[PDB]
Order: sequence, then C-alpha cells, then structure tokens
Amino acid sequence: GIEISVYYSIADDFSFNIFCGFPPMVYCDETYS
Amino acid sequence: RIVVEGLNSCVWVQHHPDRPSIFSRPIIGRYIAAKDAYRNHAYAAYVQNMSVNRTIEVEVPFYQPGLYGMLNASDNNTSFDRLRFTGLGDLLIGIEGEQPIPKE
Amino acid sequence: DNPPDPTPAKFFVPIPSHSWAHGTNTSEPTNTLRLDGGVVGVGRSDDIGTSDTAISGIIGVYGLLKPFDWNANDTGRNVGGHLLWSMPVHPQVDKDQVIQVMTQSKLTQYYLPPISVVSSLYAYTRGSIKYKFLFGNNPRHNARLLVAYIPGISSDNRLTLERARNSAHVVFSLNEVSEFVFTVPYITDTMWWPRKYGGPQAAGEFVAPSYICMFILNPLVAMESVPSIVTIVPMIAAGDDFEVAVPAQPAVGLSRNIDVIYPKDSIISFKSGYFPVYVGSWHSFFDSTKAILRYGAVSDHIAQLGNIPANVNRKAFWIVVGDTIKFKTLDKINGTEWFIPEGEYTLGYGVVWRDGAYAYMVPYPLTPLGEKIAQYTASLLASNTAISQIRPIPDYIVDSAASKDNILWSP
Amino acid sequence: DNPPDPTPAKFFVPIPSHSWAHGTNTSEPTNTLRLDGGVVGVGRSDDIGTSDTAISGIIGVYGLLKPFDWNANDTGRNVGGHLLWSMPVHPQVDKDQVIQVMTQSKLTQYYLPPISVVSSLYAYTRGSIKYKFLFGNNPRHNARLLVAYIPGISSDNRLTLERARNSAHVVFSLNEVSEFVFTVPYITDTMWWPRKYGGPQAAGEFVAPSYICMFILNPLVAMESVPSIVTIVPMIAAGDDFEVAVPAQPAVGLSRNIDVIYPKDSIISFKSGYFPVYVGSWHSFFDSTKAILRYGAVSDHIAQLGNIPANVNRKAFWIVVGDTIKFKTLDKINGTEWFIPEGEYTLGYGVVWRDGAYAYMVPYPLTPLGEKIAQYTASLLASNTAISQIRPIPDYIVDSAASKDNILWSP
Amino acid sequence: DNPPDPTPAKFFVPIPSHSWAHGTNTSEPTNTLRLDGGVVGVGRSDDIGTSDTAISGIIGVYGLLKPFDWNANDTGRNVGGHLLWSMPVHPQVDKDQVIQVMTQSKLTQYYLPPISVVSSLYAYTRGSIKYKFLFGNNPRHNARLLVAYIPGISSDNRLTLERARNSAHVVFSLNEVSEFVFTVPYITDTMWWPRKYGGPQAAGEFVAPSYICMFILNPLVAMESVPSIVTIVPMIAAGDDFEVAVPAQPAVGLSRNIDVIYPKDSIISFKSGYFPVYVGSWHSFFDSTKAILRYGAVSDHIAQLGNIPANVNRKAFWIVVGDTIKFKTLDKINGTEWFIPEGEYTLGYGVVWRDGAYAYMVPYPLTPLGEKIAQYTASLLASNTAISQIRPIPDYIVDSAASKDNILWSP
Amino acid sequence: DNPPDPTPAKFFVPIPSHSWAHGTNTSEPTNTLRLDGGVVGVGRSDDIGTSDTAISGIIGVYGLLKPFDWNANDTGRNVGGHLLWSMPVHPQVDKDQVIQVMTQSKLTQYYLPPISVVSSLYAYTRGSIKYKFLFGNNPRHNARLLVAYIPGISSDNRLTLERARNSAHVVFSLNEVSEFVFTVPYITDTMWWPRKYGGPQAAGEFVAPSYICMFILNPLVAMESVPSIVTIVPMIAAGDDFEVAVPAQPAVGLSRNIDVIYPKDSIISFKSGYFPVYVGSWHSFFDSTKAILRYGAVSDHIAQLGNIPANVNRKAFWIVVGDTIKFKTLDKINGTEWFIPEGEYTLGYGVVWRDGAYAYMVPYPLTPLGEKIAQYTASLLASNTAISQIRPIPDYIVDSAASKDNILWSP
Repeated sequence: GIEISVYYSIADDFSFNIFCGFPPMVYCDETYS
Repeated sequence: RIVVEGLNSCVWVQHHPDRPSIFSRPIIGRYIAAKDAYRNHAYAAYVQNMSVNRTIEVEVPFYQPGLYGMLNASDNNTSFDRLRFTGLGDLLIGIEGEQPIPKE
Repeated sequence: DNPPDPTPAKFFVPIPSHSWAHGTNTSEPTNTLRLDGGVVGVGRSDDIGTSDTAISGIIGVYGLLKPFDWNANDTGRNVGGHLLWSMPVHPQVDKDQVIQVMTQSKLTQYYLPPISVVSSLYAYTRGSIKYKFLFGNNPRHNARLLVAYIPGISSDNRLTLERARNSAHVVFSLNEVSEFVFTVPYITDTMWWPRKYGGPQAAGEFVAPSYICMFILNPLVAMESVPSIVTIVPMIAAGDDFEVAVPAQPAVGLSRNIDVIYPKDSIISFKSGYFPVYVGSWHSFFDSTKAILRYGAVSDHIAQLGNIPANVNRKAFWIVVGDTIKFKTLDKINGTEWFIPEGEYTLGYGVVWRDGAYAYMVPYPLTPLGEKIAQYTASLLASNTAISQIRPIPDYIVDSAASKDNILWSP
Repeated sequence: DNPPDPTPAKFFVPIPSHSWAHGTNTSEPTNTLRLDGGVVGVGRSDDIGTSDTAISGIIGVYGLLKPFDWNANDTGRNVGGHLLWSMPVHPQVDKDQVIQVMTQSKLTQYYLPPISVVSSLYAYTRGSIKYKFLFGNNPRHNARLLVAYIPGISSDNRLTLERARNSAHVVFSLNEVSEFVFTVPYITDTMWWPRKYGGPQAAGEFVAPSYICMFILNPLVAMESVPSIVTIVPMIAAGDDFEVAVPAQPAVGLSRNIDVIYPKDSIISFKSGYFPVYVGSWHSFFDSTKAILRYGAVSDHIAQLGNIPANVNRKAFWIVVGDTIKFKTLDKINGTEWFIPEGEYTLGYGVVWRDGAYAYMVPYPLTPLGEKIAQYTASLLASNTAISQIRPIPDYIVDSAASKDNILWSP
Repeated sequence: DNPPDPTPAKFFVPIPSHSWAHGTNTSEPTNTLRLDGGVVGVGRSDDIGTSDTAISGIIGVYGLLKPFDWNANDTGRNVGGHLLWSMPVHPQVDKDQVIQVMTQSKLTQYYLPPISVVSSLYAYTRGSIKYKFLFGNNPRHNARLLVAYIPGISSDNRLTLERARNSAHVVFSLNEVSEFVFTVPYITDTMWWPRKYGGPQAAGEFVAPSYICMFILNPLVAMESVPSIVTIVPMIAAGDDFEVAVPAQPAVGLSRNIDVIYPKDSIISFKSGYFPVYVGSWHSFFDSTKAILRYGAVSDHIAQLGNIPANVNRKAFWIVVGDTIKFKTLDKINGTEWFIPEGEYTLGYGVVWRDGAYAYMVPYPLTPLGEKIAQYTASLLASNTAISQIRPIPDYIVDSAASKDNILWSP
Repeated sequence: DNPPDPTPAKFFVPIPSHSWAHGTNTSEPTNTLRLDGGVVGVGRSDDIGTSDTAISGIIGVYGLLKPFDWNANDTGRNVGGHLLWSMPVHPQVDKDQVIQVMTQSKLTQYYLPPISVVSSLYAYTRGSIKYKFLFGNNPRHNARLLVAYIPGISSDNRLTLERARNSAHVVFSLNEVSEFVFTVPYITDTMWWPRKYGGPQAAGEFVAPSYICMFILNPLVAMESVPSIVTIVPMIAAGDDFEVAVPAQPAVGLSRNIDVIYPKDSIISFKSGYFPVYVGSWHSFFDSTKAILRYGAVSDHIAQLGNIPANVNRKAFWIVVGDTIKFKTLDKINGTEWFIPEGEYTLGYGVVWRDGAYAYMVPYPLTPLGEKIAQYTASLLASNTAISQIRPIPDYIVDSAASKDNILWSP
C-alpha cells in the first residue's frame, strides 16, 4: 500500500484579521484518565 | 555522448590518440585483438557511475603529429598516412567490475 | 560556434524538502499553484485589515477565572485574617481556577484566558501578570483586602495573613469601588519560567514560581436593605513586560471534538487502509452465505483488524463505540428460541474470526438478542468448536452502505 | 569559526545530458579528454585554412547533368518547334537527369551536383538556379534555342514552343558560342519550397514548383566537313539568392557501401549480442558430435536467431547472403550416395533447429551436395521426424574461425 | 510572456553530506531547528564569558606528578651523586610518574596534567616544558640539587651525576627556598615530536626525545628538632613556546565508565537489534513451557547470539558479567535432589541452545543449585542427548522485566 | 516574513566525479581531510625547494649508453672506412645500445637515460639530440672520426663512409681530446615524431626518423708504451629545442618487481576475493578429514579457482610458482610404499577438484613423494574413479597460516 502524509503551513499574504474570544480548550496532559 | 543502459555498475572510457586506426568497424569482447581493450594507465580517461548518470559526454582531442587529419580513409591495404594521420585514435569502453553481465 | 565549457563541477548535497522549522526571516521556495509565476500575494484594502497576531495585543485581553461568593453574614468565614481566595502565579491558570465543563466518558473543557492559551503554545515564559478583581457590590458595602505575592511558594500550607504582609502585597479598599488591578511582579531565580502544563512527555507537571493570596483585613460589612453576598470575579491579563520563549507541543487542544481514546481497551478500528468497511460475503466463509466486514468488492478483500492487545479475554465479544452502519440480516436455532427476523438493524456487536495471522470481524445487530448470540459465538470459538457447528452467525442478504470512516470497538 | 549557512535550497531539475539538437550559438559543457582543463582548441596556421563550410560557397559549384546528342542530320527531330531537353526545376535533380550507375541486387548510385547534395540535407529551399549549357561545337555550327521557365508545371504533357514563349524565357544563339547560363527565377506561391526527395516517411515524393524546357527556334546546321553531332552538357549551380531552410533526414546516403536489406525475406542474422558466431558443439545436441553455430565457448551459449517472419515455408532451408566463414566437417548415408569428405568448406546453407522459444542454426557446406542434404533436413523437421533419425547433419570435428560480424540468410 | 531559457545545463556532482573533517575557516550548511531561518547564534552577556578554549591557556596550568620522600637520615641514599628522581621528557607523562588508581578486572585511572591530556588529543608536539618542584621543608633544611636535561636519552642505564653536568642543567639551592621551576629545552633532531602514547594501531609506544634527571650535589641536612623527611612534589606545565601539531585518535578516555571488554572470552551479548531481552516462551521449544530469552512478544522472535568464538569448550556454560534481570521460575528430578522452589531469582547462568545457524540462550538462576543444573544441561547438549530427556531446564511461569540494554556473558 | 521564491528551476546534469584527465590550468573540487576547510597547501622554506619537474631540466641530463672497445692493433677493423658504431636516432634508445641486465624467467632491465625515460611517457616527440662521446685515451693516441646524421635511414644495409659524407656530418679529431658532442638535427617529413617503443596495443614497434653512424677517417694509432685499447663511452642528452607531445601509456615500468605472468600457462591464482587462502577442512569432502584450500572459516567457503584454459591436459597436476605457505599433514597406501610422515611441509603441488561449475584446489607438500601422489590423484580424477577409492589425498590435522596474497600455479 501507499502512505500519504500532507503537511501544511501559513503564507505571507495570509492574515488573521479579527480577534474573537478563545473557545474553551482541552488539556492534552489529561488524556489518560 | 555514450549511453549504457543494461548496467547499474560503473563504466570507463579511455582515449588512445597514437593508436593506429586500421579498423573500420568496432570489435567486441573475446573477438577483440589481444593487447587491445586492455585499460592503459596514462591515457585520457573518464570514470563514471551508472547509478548517478547513464550517459557519458566527453570530448576527444586532436593529437596527430601532422599538418592535417585525413577523412574518408580506405580500409584494407596500406600507409603512414592511413594509420596515424586519419583517425583521432581509438576509444576503449569497459566495465570497472569483473562481475558477470546481466542476463538481459 | 558551440564553445566547450570545461568548468569544474560543483559538489552539491541533495535534499527532499525545504526547512520544516523555519517560520520567519527567510525565503521558502515552492511551486505556486497560480497563473502568475512571480512573487504573488493577496490584494488588500482597508476592508481587510493587517494580520492581528501581535502577541502583546492578544495576551493583554482580560480573561475570566472561577468566581466565588463573599458573604458578610457568615460569622465564621468573614473574620479578620481569613483566606478568601488563592492560587499559583503563572501564565496558564490552575485547572481548578478555570470555568469547567465536564462530560461522561469525554474530555474536560476549560475556558482558558488569552494569556493562558497563548502561553500553552510556548515552552517558557516571563513578565508581570495583571489580575483584575471585579466586585458585585454597591456603595453600601465596605471592606479592605490584602492581596499578596509570595515568591517561591505554591500552596497555602504555611500561608497566613500575618505572613503575607512580609512580601510584595497591596491593600485594596472596598469603599464605593467595584474594580481594581493588582499587577503581580516576576520574582524568579531564573530569567524564563517553564510552563506548568505541557505536552504528554512525562508524568509530572512543572511548578509555578510564586503564589497569590487574598486575605481579609476589615471584614465585609453590608446592611439589612442590601445583599449580604458580593460575588467576586477575578480576571487575568499579561503585563506590558510579558514575554513567551520557545514554541513547543500545545498543552491545549480544540473542543470541537472532545472524543478521545484513553487507556481503555478500545478494540482498534481494523487497520489503516482497510476502511471504510461494509457488510459483505466471502466465498471461503460458509460459501458466502454469512456476513463479514469487507473493505473492497474485489475478492480476497476482507477487513483486517489491527493489533489486539493480549490482555483481552478469549471468550469476550465486542461493541461499537463510535459511528456505525445499518445492515439487513437468521432462522431459529435448535433447542433455543433464538431467531432473527428479516429487517434492517444498526451494527452494535461483533465477534473476531481469526484466520492465520489476519483477523477479521463478524457483524451483529444492536439488539438484546444479538448480544447473546455474539456472546455464545465468542464462547464457541474459544473452545475450538467445529466450523460447521458454529454456522448457526447472521446471514448474508445483500451488501450494506459504507462507513464514513473507521469503526471503533470494545470488549 | 564554522558559521552556519541556513540559505534556502533551490528547486533544481535533473537531466541526463545537454541538448542533442543545438549546433550553434550556445555552449556545450563536456568532459574534455585532455591534460589542460580549460577552453582548448586546435592550433592553426596558414597551412591549415579555416573551415570551408559556407553554404553559398559549396552550392555555387557547378555539377554535371545527363548529357544528350544534338544531331543536325535528323530530318525529323531537328525541326523548328521540337523539344530537345526538359526537366522539373528544383535544387535536387530529377533522378533520370543524373548520371547513374546501377547494380544487380544493389543500390542505384547517382552523381549528384553540389546544390543537390546539400539541399538533400535540408527540408525546404528557395532562390534562383543557374543552369549552364556547354556545347561541343565549332565555329561552323549555327542555331538558336528558346529555353523557358514555366511556373506551376512539372511535365511536358501540355508543353510546346508556342506556349513556352508566354513565360519567362531566353533565346540563345549558337553562333561561335560554346557556353552560356540561364539563371532561372524562383516563382512560387510560397516563400520556401519543400524538397522533392526525402527521408522514408511516406510513399510520395513532393513536387517541384516549376519546369524548364529547351526548344528549337532555328534548327542546328552543320556542314559536310564537320561533325553533325553536337553533344550538349547541362550543368547546374545555385544562384546568389539561393537558401536552404531546415535540417532534416538526409535524402541521400554514401555509396561506400551499397549493400542493403530490401523488403526481400532475408533471414535475420541471428540476434544482436549473439554474434560473432562460429561452428561448435552442444552437449544437448547429439552429445556434441554434430555442428551448430555458437557465440560463446561457455556452455549453454548457442547462437539464437531473430524474429523469423511467418510467411516463410516450413520446408525451406537457408543460404548465406553476406560475409561467411570456413569450417571443417559426414559418412555415407544408407540407401543414398550422400557422403561428405573430410575437409574445409565455406559456409553457404543452413537449417533452423527450434528448441522452444529459441531458434538456432545448423551449418551446411557451400556445395551442390550440401544443398540437397540441407534440403532433406529441412523437410524432415517439417514432418516431426524422430530426433535419432535426422541424425545422419554434418559432424563436429573442431571449432572454426569467428565471423567479422553478423551473417545474413535467405530462404 | 513566458520566455524560454535555453541556457546550458551545468555538470554537477552529487554528495550526501558536507565535510566531516572541517572544523574551522569555512561554512557548514545545515537545517537549523529554529523558528528563525537565518544566521542565528546564542545571545550572550558578561555573565556568560567567551569560550575558554585557548590551547596556550589550558596547557599552561600546572599538573601534579607522583611525589617522593627525601630522607636526610638515610645514610645510603642521601649521599653526593645519588639519583633521587628521573623520567623521560615529553608532553604526556610516564604512566609510572602519574598518580594511579587501579581496580580489579577494570581499567587503570591516571591523573593526567593539563599539558598531557591535551597532548593526547594531538599527534605531534614541540616546545619547552616547565617542571615546577615544590618542597615540603622549613628554613632549617638545606641542600643543593643538580637537575639536568639529557637529549637523546630515555633511561638511566648510563646516567650519572658526573655525566649529567655535561648537558643542559641547573643547580638549585634548598636554603630557605620551597619552590622553583626548571624550564627544560626542546632539543630534537626534528621540528615536531610524535606522542609517546597513542590510539591502538600498533604494538609499540613511541619514544620521548629526552630525559630529565635530578641528582644530589650537597646531601640534605636537617636537625634533631626538625622532620628528616621532606616530601618533593614535581609539577608540570607547558612553556610559552609549546605547540601541538595534528588531531589524532585520543590516547585517553573518560573514567566515567571504566568497564571494558578485554581479550577475555566474553560471550558476546547476543546480537545488535536483538536486545533488550526478557525471559519468555516459545511454541517450538517444549510447547512453550520452558524458558528462553526473547526480544519481542511477536512469534518467532527469539534472542539470537552473536559470533561465538571457536576456542570455547562445547561442555561449557555461561555467566552474566554485566547488568542482569530478575525472573520467576522446576520440580524435583529423578535420582537427584535437584529442585527449584517457585520464586524470583536474579539471572546469572545460561546455556546455549543451537537451532541451525541461529543460536539462542536459556536462562538459569544465580544460585549454587542453578550453576550445577546448567552445568549438566551444557554437558547433555554436548553428547547430543534426546530433546525429550534434557527437558527436566527451568519452567516458564510468566514474562519478566526487560533489560536496560545488552547482557554480557562468560564461559 | 517567509517570502515565496517562485524562481524557475534550472536544468542540471548530474555526474559522479570531476575530470580524471585534467592535470593543470583548472580547479579540482575535493573533500580535504584537514581541520581547516579552506585553500590549504603545505608550508615551505629554502630547506624544501620548489618542485624540480621541468622537462627541459631533466632530459638535459646525460645518460650512458653501451660502450665499446676501440683497438689500434686490429689490422682488420682499424682501417680507413670501417664502421665502428651506429644506431637509429630517436629520444628513446635502441634496446641493444642500452646497458642490460637479463634474468631467467624474469624481465630484462634496461638502464635508460633521462631523455629516454621521459620520452616513454609521451606519444610524440621532436628536437635535436646531443650525443656526447667520451674517450678513454691519453695524449699519445691520435685519430679522426666522421660521425654523420643520415635522415630517412634506420639501418646500415646501404651505409658506408663514402655515402655518409653526403649528409649532415662532423669530423672529430682525437689529438689530445677526450670529450666532444655531436648535436644531431631534427630532419623529418613531419613536425612531431612518434615514439619507437610503446604500450602493448599492436604487434609493431614504430620506426626512428634517422640514423647516426661513426666511421674511421684516420685509423687510431697508439704506441708500444701505451694501451692499444681505447674504450668509447657514448652519452645522450636532449637539445635545447627538444619537446615531448602527448601523454600516453608508459613504454616502461619499474624494476622494483620484475616478476611477470607471460603467455605461459599459469594456473590462475584462484579468483579475486577468494584470497588469502589457507589449508582447511570441508564437511562435504570426506567428512572434513582431508585437506582443501579455504578462504574463510565460515562453512561453504572453499577457495574457488578462476578460468582454467581449455588447452590444459586433464591428467596434469600443478605447482606453486609464487609465494607459498607451510602446512602440517598420510598413512601408507596398499601395494605401494607411499607414506607421509606427520610434519610441517611447504606447499608446492596441487590437484584440481571440480564440483559443478566451481573448481577448488587440493594441497600437496613440496617433496619428491608428494609430486608422485598428486601425479596419480590427477590421473584418477581423469578416469572418473570412485570418490571412495581416491580417498587414500593428504589428511587434515589442523588449520594453517594464511597467505600474504594470491598463490600462483602451473601445469
């Protein structure tokens, strides 16, 4: 079989225009209990 | 420009300017005259790996002890102008290894 | 004129791709999928502002922390010296000081402030932190609090008012005042301070450099015609001298999908490349009259299972724990009343059929009857029963719809 | 100080060799087989002139075309209006207007003029053409000819003197004049004109743009004391405005070797890499007592034949059509007087022995006796005769000299 | 406008990596694992000095050599002309003149001086050497010593005081003087001098260019109320003209780990990639009831041993010589009192089980009983005993903890 | 800011290495094995001169040629007109005019002069040659010689004094003169002249352009009280106008090792990679009790022989013709007195044992007895004797020392 791994990044003409509130996050450190 | 396709092993090419050009056809392997198709030491050469590139491009120089170089030379029975003044010499193509040639 | 170029070859080192780490102060060669093959960037106007991604701008925004009630009628907790509120001082916020939303068999969601989310994207950090305290009071309420910054401490095991006055502290008055900020310093033995929470790599959370504590100086006093409870809402923001050091594995994740696969013995969703799956037939399995999970219409394409852990019981069957599929499927069995009426059922249970090194899965309807049939089938395979005796396994009527993606299982 | 070089890699496309088409106005990188590794070119002097390869210089040289006699005593052909000589106008010359040397079973040799040989190296062409007419006469002879240039015509089906005067023509007088030139124009619907003859690619020769015709105005008159025959020798050269467009497959070849392999069913000279060949023995062929053509002393190295066409008779044997070899080789056969005396013979005939997918060749002496023995052997193999009965095939005495190169065969 | 670029390709030679030898005066292209993809170097301050790696600075620091007592009461050794101390002159120090710490079955540790350690990193060397002599005396002691520098000599076979005066020497007085330095010259037939000790490559240590000797001129005299013993402490440093030529294989190593594998027949720690190892079961070995060393839970993954030397006895068993592991494991055998109680033991002994070209290892507890059981098992395999008769080999109870890394063995 | 670089890729041609022919006037990129990665060259002084490799300097040095006696008492050879000395004129010297040292079964050694050795490194050559003649005479001796330079001649078949005067010549007087030089011209039909001797490529040595001859004008006269013999020592050097054209295969070799392998049927020293060799045992060869030549301790590693020519007798055995090895090795055979006492012998003879396509070698001691045993063994294998009957072949006692390199053999 074949394995396709697609990696990506932002560009220069890219812009995060309007700041919104942060949505509640999840801690990766609590992924075992 | 020389292209070698059935091998992925190293190939050599040597140039013998002073060798008398008395053949009109290339000769191969066993059927080559002895003391010929033996790589020499101090002759212009180029060693190339077929893993990197399988086409060899070299430039053979003009090394004749004369005024001109004769082209359209007759083939079979001589002079001193037909063996040292006609051809640029002989080019020897061999394989670096003694390993057998692939079945194909 | 075809002049020769006997100019020495140059030793060159071949590489597959350009830097994966570089993000600024350099050029990144690439094959632009455009019609214009030059330096090309999106056109802009005032309708479309510049990128608003200045770190100092974002982490300056106030985030809300877990509030608490401040009762004046409590004759025990409302006294001079009592500890009303406290927590370690660091960019990220202590999980117990954050608004939480827990879910059964899912992940806990934390409403992190701007300074905390960003800080979870960087390894080290430093600078003053701005804690704004908002009070839900009116002119009638009156009090005085002594909020301190204790360096080198992370708990209140040895923490008291008469000891907090011996460190960087402030005394706020609650006399017709509803808002104030206590910008805590950055007192550290070192220059940068590691994040308290981080990427799964070790079994220990790092420690905060200091501890902030709020004490009572003059107990809150209200009246008869006024609410005795004054909720306090602590808010955090980064100081003008706040900085974040090195990019690391996010200590946070998105709450878009809180589904997770804990160390809980999930039964591995086949293998990768062997999905989507559907219920089909197999000529080597009871002359293709019974049902198995395929991944391809081509012959010899049965869905293989991944590495089943050796801590699983041999007599155990499985259950779908994720998205599933519907399928149509058996006559009454001798001695029992086990009979499956012809109809469409949702896939729920399943029994593993091993054939050498490859393991496959046999579908079972999500019904109280199907659970018992898969129960027995799992037991019959454990005792090496004859292949012909285990035959009376659901029947194959027709193919079924393909799954969106990988189906999960459990003992 | 070992400074780092984080300078972005450059996307580069690898290729095996430099241009094969480029011949001028560029550089061709190569590995010069010299001791000096710089731009190096052969030393020269006045003894060794510059390259004499200017196209205008070469094609300006006069070439000779097929001559013809001009008799004054012919009371039928020597009249006012008769067509003495004509041909299509193009750089190359019509094959029937060129001096030819034919050979049986070989290629026809054409003595082409400088303008024609060069033009056969280029696809298109244009410009005026200079036809010089040389006359073998003396002062006594007298006449007048009207040579014309008819545009858009390629034959003399509708061509007459009274029609040739209606186009670009010239009237030459033969009054103490032995040489003159008629520079014909270039009247075309287009700019460049394709060559009449070209590389084998289609079954049709292109057409010339015009036609040149020589007529009689005043019949040649000689006397009693003078030769009544005046041979005329037409010669061609390119005008100062002559040009050649694009390099293409030569429509000519060298007459050094006029040997060719036509569509005539030549029997394929083995395979490439399986030659030179020699007569040897084979342990799987009658315990190496009979003769076969080998290509190597190593065991299992029998000369294999190439693709034999399916239009060949199964009962047919073969004959050498090229260079051959000598070999020494059979006792008298029962019922017949067929017996081969021990001696050295020249290889002439042969019979194909098939062994699976590989086909080999069995040698036979060039003798009236050997042709009949190979005749029968070819017939016995066609009827699937027992291997042991076909055995009484030449014997193996010793190995023979190797061939210069590939040996050809024919039914 | 997409203009063509028919610009000749350039002959280029591909290579895997940049120089491995170059350490200065050049650039080394690399993929920096940073966010900034430019020339980037660590930030500094006065808190963080420049690299202190100047060779002249380091090798100028005094190192201590093996001291010796200087008794004035010795009526035999304390006379005019006696040789008190001597050694070859070279950057490295003679192993017997260095403070040593030996260990049984380990490596000898030498307390080398700065000049010696650095010199062991370079092939050749040159320059004056500074030998500082420190005396443990008081004003009462008095003497005179004649220290000489004898070029071309390396021992004291023909060395005397009356001969040392015929070379570069100095006469030190011990009259209220406790310290002085004798900077010895560099008198050589050549420019640079090879190191005395070097990387294992030959069986011979090179020789020093000269020899330094300390003699007695006026015997040490002390008194009744003063110590008759005056310990002398020789110290070495490199002169201002000292230089080191070429980097070579270190003639020294770190004493962090003095464990070594001498030519002593160590039994090879399996193979590389076949470790860590653990005690497990094997279905082809007595139906997985006995114990063998595995390297993987996957079937057919038994730990293979490396090349066992052919000079080892066939009846011999092995012993762990490095880090080992604990494992739980046999009933009483007929005719003998050999019985292993169920419990956890430390792995100590082992017996090789060969199965074709691959060799495995069978674990045995580190107990006086286990050594005898492995003793017999090693003897039974030497006589080709039936596989079923050798069966009563430790039992397999459960898997055991994995080793940190490769386990060593010995006959 | 990570700007994109959509700059067109460049067509590049990959090659393995830099020029092998270039020796000057260019740069050769390489991986310098140094610590400094820049342009680095060895340091020098006046103690270490520049390279002394100017061709004009070397070939100017006089070399000595084969001397000859010049007797005045010879009433036949000492007459007016006699030819005393002659040889072809070319840079290299005629093999018969050079001091030679021959050896049996080895190569002939020639003491070539500076001009000859260098010229053998180049294909063509030109310029004047300086022949210095040194005479071993005293004032009493007197004579006159006429040395000539005959262009276009290479022998003395038609060469006489009265004909030599018709070409470039000189008349030397021997009247109190012991030394003089005759600088011969370069009279050629061409510019450069090919070397007379060259690399093995053809079966013919090229010819010299001219011939130098020394004649007698006035016969040598000595006296009674003086030696009648005056040895003459001809010496050669290159003129100031001497030049060498093109580098070719050396027509000379070093006399360090005059060992050679002529067309003499040497028996091929095994194969390459199958040496060094030693005497060992083989489990498929009489249960490893007999001796064979191995190349590896690993099983199935028997030394294979190279291509044995088909012109060798089947009943023949072999002999070591180069460096050999010592080995220890058989009981008395029935009917004969053939018995080998246990001891250490030098390997001398051997018998080839074929096993399919691979051929091996069986060792035999260098003793008159061993030659006969190998004689018979070679005859028994030729008649296909039973493997068990040929068994009573030397025995295997222990392994033997490995050879320095490949061992040669002969019929």
